[PDB]
Amino acid sequence: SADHSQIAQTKDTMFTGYLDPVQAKDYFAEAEKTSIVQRVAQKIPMGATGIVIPHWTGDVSAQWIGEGDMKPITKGNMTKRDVHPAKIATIFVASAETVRANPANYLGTMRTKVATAIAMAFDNAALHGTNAPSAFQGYLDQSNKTQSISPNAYQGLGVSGLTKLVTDGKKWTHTLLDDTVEPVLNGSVDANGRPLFVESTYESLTTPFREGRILGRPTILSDHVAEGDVVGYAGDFSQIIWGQVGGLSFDVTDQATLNLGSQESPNFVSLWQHNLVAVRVEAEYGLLINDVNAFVKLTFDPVLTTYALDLDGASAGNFTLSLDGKTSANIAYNASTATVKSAIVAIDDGVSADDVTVTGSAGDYTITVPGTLTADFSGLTDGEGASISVVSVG
Amino acid sequence: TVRANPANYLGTMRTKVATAIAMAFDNAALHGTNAPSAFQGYLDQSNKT
Amino acid sequence: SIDPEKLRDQLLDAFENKQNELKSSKAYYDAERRPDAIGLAVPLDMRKYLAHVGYPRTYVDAIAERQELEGFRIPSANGEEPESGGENDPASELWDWWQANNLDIEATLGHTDALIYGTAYITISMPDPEVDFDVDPEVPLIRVEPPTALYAEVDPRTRKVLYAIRAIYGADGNEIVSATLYLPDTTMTWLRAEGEWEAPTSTPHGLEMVPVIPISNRTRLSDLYGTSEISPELRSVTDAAAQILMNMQGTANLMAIPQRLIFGAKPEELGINAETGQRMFDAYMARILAFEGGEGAHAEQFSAAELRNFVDALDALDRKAASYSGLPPQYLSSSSDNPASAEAIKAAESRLVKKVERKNKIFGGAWEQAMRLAYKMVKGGDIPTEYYRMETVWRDPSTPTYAAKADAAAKLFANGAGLIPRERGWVDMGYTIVEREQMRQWLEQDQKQG
Amino acid sequence: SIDPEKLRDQLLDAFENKQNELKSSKAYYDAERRPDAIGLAVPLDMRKYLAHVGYPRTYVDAIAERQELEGFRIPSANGEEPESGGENDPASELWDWWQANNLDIEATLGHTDALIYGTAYITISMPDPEVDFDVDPEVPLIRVEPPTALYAEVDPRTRKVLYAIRAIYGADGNEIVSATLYLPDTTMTWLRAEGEWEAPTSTPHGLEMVPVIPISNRTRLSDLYGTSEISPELRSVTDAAAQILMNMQGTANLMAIPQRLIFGAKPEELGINAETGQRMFDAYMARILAFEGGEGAHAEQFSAAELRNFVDALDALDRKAASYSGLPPQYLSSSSDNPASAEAIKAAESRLVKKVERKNKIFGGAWEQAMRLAYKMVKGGDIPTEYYRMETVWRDPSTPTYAAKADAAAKLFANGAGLIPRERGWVDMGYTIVEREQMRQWLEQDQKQG
Repeated sequence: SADHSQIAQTKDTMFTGYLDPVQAKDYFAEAEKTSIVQRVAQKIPMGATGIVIPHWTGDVSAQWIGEGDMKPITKGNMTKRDVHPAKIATIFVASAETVRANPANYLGTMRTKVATAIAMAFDNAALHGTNAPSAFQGYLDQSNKTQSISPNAYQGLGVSGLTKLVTDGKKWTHTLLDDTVEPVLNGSVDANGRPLFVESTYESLTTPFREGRILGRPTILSDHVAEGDVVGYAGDFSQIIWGQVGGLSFDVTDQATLNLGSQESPNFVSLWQHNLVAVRVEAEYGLLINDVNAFVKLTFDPVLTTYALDLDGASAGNFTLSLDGKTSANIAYNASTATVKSAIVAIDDGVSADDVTVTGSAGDYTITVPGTLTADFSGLTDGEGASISVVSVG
Repeated sequence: TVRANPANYLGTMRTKVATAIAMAFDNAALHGTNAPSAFQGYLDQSNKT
Repeated sequence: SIDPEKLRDQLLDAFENKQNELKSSKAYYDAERRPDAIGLAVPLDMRKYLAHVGYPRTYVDAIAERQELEGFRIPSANGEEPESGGENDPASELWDWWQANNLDIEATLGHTDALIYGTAYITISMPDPEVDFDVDPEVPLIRVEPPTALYAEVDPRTRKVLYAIRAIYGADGNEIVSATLYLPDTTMTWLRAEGEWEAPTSTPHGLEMVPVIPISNRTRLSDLYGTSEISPELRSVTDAAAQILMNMQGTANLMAIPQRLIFGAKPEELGINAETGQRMFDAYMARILAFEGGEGAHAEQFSAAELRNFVDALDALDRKAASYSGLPPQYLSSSSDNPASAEAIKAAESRLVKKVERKNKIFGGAWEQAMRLAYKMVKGGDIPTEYYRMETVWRDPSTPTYAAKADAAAKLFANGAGLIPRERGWVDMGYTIVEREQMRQWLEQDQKQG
Repeated sequence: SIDPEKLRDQLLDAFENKQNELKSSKAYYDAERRPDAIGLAVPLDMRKYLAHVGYPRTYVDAIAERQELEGFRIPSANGEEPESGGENDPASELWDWWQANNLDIEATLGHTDALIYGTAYITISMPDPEVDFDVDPEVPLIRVEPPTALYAEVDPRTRKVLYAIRAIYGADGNEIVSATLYLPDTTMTWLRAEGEWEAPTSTPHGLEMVPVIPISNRTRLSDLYGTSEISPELRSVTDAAAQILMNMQGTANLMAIPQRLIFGAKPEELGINAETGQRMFDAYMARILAFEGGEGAHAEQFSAAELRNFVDALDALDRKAASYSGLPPQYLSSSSDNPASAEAIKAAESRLVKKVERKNKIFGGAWEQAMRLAYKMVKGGDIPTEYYRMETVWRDPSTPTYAAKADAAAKLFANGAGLIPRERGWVDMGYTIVEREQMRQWLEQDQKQG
């Protein structure tokens, strides 16, 4: 085909030095970023057809009685959900002479780089939710809970943050932190200016950066957990499960045909005609978070949270909001944006009319507030999917 | 579908195709219905009934 | 621990990846069409006339046919049986299994595939009378399998196999019909892979080892996985010779004869038919053509090409193929200096003979371990420590020269008054371990008669 | 399970399909016309004068007529026992069945079909006196068939035969007169006339096994069926030599003679009769032609083709064929070779002698198995476990240099005082297992004389 091709490896510009006796190691190379979610979530056995997970739900009951009171009747109930694996894939291409030469072990390097790139893509799909295929049931950034660490990490994690977990019965079982959080642990000090998480003449790492326990919970550290203002997670890591069908494949060909363009705009190259060799790499994964609310997102500063409230095209009735457990007036479905802002600032405390923000339209309210917002659509006669979610800034 | 081979579809498809190929050869030889130009005559072409 | 259904899929992928390499070295021994073999001077139609060159075929045959195993030595705990008693000893015990499995047939082929592709495998099993037949039920069933049907991954640190997969195709169907996965704890097989993929038949085994061992053509410790004997060095001369041979074969059609020309009169004056551009020159041998020959006419010819220009280049490349391979100079037909002396044969054979003795050692190291595994599997207990000191015995690869050895051996033994014991006389005369232990019986018959 | 009518029709399909493969190799051994053999310098009306080349027939024959079976070495149980014979002996039973079937003839034919086509098939049955066989009805009827008349389906899983079809044509008629299907536990035969298959006759058998065994020319373990010995290298040099013979034989009919020309004589100066285009010369030796032309007139000639310029290419192709095939130089390259000593013969012969020694192992593995089926059929019981250990024993394929064998063996024996007991003196002299039983008698007869 050509020199310099942006899709395929000829003996291109970038290889030029790598035949001289003057070569060396890359003395500054990074170690590969393996997945963090695969290290903390329990791994489940999964087939290509996906799995069904049952759950009990019926409130089976009994009553106190007197002699000869005719004994009451009760009945159980149970439900299930199913999880289907998605697939992730890529292809890369080089000239047959490039494959015979293997300059600077490029083929070997590429095999490791795609293997790592797939692992980071699975974290980013599970945590931030960057590109998650429709079959992944939820992603960790969707939690309606946040906490600030910066001024004192112990008060942040173990008191303020933990309060908004246990209020909903969600057990705190692990915490996962970004490697960039280290300064606000070293800066966690008492009123005398001594550290909390390290002792004596300060020789060692702080105990969380030895992957030690905090308040009995393990600490997990990694260098790519931060996703913006969010720099870690704490919660019930039993609620997240994942599976891999088979393993990381590597088919190889010199004789198939590749579309370098798009399905709508072909640009076919025969691998045989240009004497090219190509590799096809694929893996299949499934994921489920049983309750997204069971995790608190950890942040430096006292930031607000932003949400979408959707009435699902409802035509009549009323709905209700709640904010850190305080509760709204009863609100008509087709409220104005000013009526919805009024409905929030009417709540008992802290709801200042300069901080509280509403920006949507009737039946589709984008909302921003300092706290955990939640809703109940009891008294709405319509829109059976009427619902609340956090949403990304951009 | 190749990995899962439901109802042995990739196996059953072979024998149904082989059947269709045999049937086409009868129809081409008896009645000429779609015969290639290389076939020299078919039985329905007779002059006597 | 590891998912076996996953590991089967993963190893079929690893196995198919190896075939992409092997298809390139197969093509030199089978002499398929190769891109580099086409003679560039030959026109685009005549490039159908390929010119396959047999150096790789010759060089691998001339090794693999010299090799032959003839027994096992197991140095005993010292006593009345230093090597053997003649029955019920370790040497007989292994040679029984070697005979019963016909490994004299199979392993002769196994060395061929090991030299071509660079490695081949020995797989050791108990026979199952519900599945396999025409084998002695009490002996271990030993098979040798080529890398076109089996793949094994090695722990690079311990240099031992981690797991391996035998993959059988449905012949012309170009699809896997069955696959078998060998683990350290068990074998396991999915008896059908066409139509529906059937459930696994497991079979546990007592070993710590996985029950497969590679033969490898490993020429050098840095070759951590085996390498083809058809070296890049010999491939280049095989392809270079094909180009010269094909350029000659084109030249022998177009150019071996002069092309005759006339520059005088116009075609119509030469009596040429103007529509066809031809006339029938009625050329019986003695006849003289006459021409009016206007404007100072003349006739002339382009030369024939001298085909011996290519013959000089084929002779040069034959001298190279002899030098690289180390075959005797006669096996390439490269020179006519036929070695008509008893000692001159030892000289002409010397490098091929010595190369074969190194392949015997390197494959003998694997055939030891296959018998260590077979004994450990059959007898169940950990092996007697003398099996770690076992040695394979191989037939001398030199051409017999029987009469030269015969006079020498009789001169040394001197009717028993001589330099060496009778038994060493038999060893130097080159009789096998089986012939030695048979021939003892006839000596007792002769001495018993007197 | 499945019906035999489906199996017949579906196997006569696979069998008739296979013939389109085999014909490609038949064309080389039998030296038929081949498209790629035609010499392209030869003009279109002379291309009927084909030239065939004998390398394929020579190389197949030169293997085949070197090998013959001499017996089967079943070892004695509970200690080895040579000289055991008659009703006592498991070896001479098999030799009686070999001899009674004339397998000394039918094997040496069946081997060359296996070298030509890559395979041939052994078949075993009890005879039936309702057919007028003229065979001992106590002996197993053992036969060999070419792959032009028997086809067998094989498990790639385990390398055992599944089922097989024999087909008999009306010989020149080329339409099937009878066919036989071998199932695992019965044999069935149909016959036909008017195209009606008559109802199948049949004969059950007690085996687990189909009563058919493949002789297979395995080159590698990676061969399932085995392949023609007429390698693609030897085919390529066969056709290259055929083209050069045609271009030679063509050139020798047109250009071996110079072509003579006259220019500048008008045809009326020469008296060339215009109706016929040539006046008769006399040419009776010493005559000087005077006949005239203008000042520009002169005589010219085109040279002969130098036929040597093709012959030195044919010499190069013989030196290719003599290397790509195993053959001694003087079979093909009939040029200056000097094999004039008993040691020199062993040198020049070596690569062919060693190829035949490998083929003997490969075919021995099939014959061994066929005799196990014969015993398992005739004697009916499970095979005595000794018969798994046996080998076929084969004739030494080298030239019998008897004077050099005798002087050497006499020095080893030294009139009984020597290194060798009398029996290995026979085996080194190469007397056959069948014959050395007579030397038992004649030696015993001489001991009474002194």
